[PDB]
Amino acid sequence: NSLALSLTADQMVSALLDAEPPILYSEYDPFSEASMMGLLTNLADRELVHMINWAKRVPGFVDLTLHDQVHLLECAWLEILMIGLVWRSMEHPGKLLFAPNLLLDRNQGKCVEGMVEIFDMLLATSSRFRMMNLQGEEFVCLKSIILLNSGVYTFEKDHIHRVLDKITDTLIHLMAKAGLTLQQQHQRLAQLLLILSHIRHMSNKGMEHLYSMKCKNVVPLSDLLLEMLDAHR
Amino acid sequence: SLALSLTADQMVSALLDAEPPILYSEYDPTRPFSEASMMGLLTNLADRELVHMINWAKRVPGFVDLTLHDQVHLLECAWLEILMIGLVWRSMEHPGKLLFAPNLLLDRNQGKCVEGMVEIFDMLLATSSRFRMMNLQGEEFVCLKSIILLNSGVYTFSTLKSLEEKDHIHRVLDKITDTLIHLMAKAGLTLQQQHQRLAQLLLILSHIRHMSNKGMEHLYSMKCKNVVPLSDLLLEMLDAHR
Amino acid sequence: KILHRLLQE
Amino acid sequence: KILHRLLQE
Ligand SMILES: CCCCOC(=O)c1ccc(O)cc1
Ligand SMILES: CCCCOC(=O)c1ccc(O)cc1
Repeated sequence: NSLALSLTADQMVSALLDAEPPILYSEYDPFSEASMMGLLTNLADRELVHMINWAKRVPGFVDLTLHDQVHLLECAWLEILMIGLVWRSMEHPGKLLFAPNLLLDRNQGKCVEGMVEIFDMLLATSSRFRMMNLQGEEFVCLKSIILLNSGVYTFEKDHIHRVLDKITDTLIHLMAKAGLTLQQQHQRLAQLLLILSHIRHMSNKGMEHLYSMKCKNVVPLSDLLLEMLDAHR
Repeated sequence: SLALSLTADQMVSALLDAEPPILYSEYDPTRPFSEASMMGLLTNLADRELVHMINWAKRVPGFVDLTLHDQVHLLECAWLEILMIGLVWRSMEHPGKLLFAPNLLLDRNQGKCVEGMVEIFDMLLATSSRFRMMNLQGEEFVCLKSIILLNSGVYTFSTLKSLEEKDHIHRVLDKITDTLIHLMAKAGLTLQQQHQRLAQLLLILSHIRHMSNKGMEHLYSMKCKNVVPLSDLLLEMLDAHR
Repeated sequence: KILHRLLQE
Repeated sequence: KILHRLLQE
């Protein structure tokens, strides 16, 4: 039996809030394809180390076997980087806040080949979140849902599904707590979950881009990032 | 619009009424099959299904409210997800098998025929199993399929004008959510259960998006290999995704 | 586009 | 794999 399931909504929220990884910085050098992609993959690689340690703190995650933990992170890592990026960029309409000192716009996406398309998707998701007034507490639930959900069908399973339900309960809890009517609660739940489909889409496209970028042997990729990428076959 | 004026029961009715038919393939158990014929059966079938899908889309509440360019976009984005969810729905009562057509039931084994089609097969079977585990109802299925059509391209669309197009879709989407909840409430689910099941259903859409993306790349691969025949409509859909 | 056509007809 | 080691560290 997993401790995750015994937690109350408030304990779930606090656990997730407390597990949050930090906002990392990029280089303090005040844009080519090589230079931009170099910064992004460097940043990604550093964020991945934090994400792996963040995931271990999502309730229910460590109760899984190591092999299942690897499977879920392998499936979800880019989605998780992306939703985090989108969340960070939410208060910056028209910009992607990769780091506090790397706040980019559509125009710079044109510099990397096949990047402006992904950029435009990221920006629209960010705008969507902003217009929905997405809250930090809702954000952390959504992010953990991605971690547990994305690889779950390419599979215990019940456990993951019970924990997923627990996070659903937690989301509704927050929406009730914010004073939303019943109908507003279920409509908002649906709206947020449907965005996860778009995040999957963006991850799939980003993965293709990363692969071509790997093949073009343009920027070096860490052995970690290469292993995470290779997992998507 | 009539769309936003529909009760939950009327919405279910509309969607059920609009269901396309189940088509037959050209499979012949006596004929020998290659990689390029088995796959040819599937693409021939998909092409024929697309024509019915287009006409089904027109009968989804709200959809013809949209500009022609926006209808085109939504279908270009969603077509393979919609084909895939229908396949998974048909295959629900056949564990371990995909019912591409009543005369074309396939095994994982037979799915190895095409180069790398195995992974996609497994994903579809996992989804089917998931539908079985949840005991997905036909009424819930038609709601999800219409959600895919309306949702999947909604964030990849000019002016503050073309923004109101996106806003009508969100209103219709909310209405379908209401319909799902109503169905669950009538099935006797508690409120906690309603919300949990709604989430479970919507999270499956993420896996369907994933399968569609994977299939889209296998499709592009097949194109270039030019060994398996692809129809002009299918080719154009493919291109919409680049 | 075939699709655009079929959507009209 | 590196992930295995990091998940354990
Ligand atoms: C492959 C196109 C860019 C995809 O996004 C990233 O590379 C990225 C890196 C760090 C993040 O926090 C988010 C996204
Ligand atoms: C790229 C093809 C992946 C497998 O799915 C199909 O070919 C297909 C054809 C007709 C359907 O109704 C569903 C799937």
